[PDB]
Amino acid sequence: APRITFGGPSD
Amino acid sequence: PRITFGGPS
Amino acid sequence: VMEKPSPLLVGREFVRQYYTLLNQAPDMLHRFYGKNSSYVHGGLDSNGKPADAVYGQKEIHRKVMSQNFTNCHTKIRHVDAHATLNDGVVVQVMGLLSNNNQALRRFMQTFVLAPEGSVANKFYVHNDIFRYQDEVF
Amino acid sequence: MEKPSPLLVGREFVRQYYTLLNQAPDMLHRFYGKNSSYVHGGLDSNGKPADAVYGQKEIHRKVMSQNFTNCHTKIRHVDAHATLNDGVVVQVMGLLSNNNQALRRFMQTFVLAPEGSVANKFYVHNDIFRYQDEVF
Repeated sequence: APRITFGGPSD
Repeated sequence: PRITFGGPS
Repeated sequence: VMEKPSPLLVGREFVRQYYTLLNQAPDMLHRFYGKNSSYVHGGLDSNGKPADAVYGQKEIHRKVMSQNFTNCHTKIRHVDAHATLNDGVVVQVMGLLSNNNQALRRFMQTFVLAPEGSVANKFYVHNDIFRYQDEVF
Repeated sequence: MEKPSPLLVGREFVRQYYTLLNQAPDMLHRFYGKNSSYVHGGLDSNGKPADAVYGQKEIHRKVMSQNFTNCHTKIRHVDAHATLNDGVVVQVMGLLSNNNQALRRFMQTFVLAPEGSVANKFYVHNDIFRYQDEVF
């Protein structure tokens, strides 16, 4: 494989 | 508090 | 079963995405952060020292929009990224930033990127410390 | 008393670290562990800034090869925040001179991790130092 992504956990 | 530093050796 | 990415690759890719987002949609920047993320971006208190830090996605968004990022331009001159606790990546960025077509100002930034947890090879910003040199030196 | 603030940990570390760098850099390796990363500036042969070394023994070798002599430090700002696993991330900005040469501005990044066997004891997991004149 998966590409590297960025973002919060949405919790 | 007492703050110290050093590796786990 | 794939491999975990190198820290340099994660840090470089994150620096790219971070500063392009800062230039293109700064109101989106808060999406990088989690509930327990710390954020400071320079600033000087009135007759006081450098500014303090806010925590969590909502306060970070509030601070970012109060900073009024417009046509932000960033020249990156150095990036370090190293593996750190629990598969994190510590990143040190040295560069120049200009906001609202104003002065190109030298800065240092420290990021701590942590695995988001639910999506493989996804990272969020746990710590974001930014300081302009001209507010310190 | 209670659990120390990340700022207290960071400030106490900055004091101890640069004091030891001045008085006995030969003992500085004691700050690190087996997985610790270390880079302290440097411009590689005909190119970019230098790379980093790992482990306390290799870190000691690097520190020895840097020949820290009468190191002088003027710290101008310290940031310290809680990070993963009760660790502390420290951003230092200051001036550093070696061998009684002129002071040079620098930016340092530390990750301090709980040593795990003594309460309120930390070790340096990451040490990223850079002279800005080598970069700008």
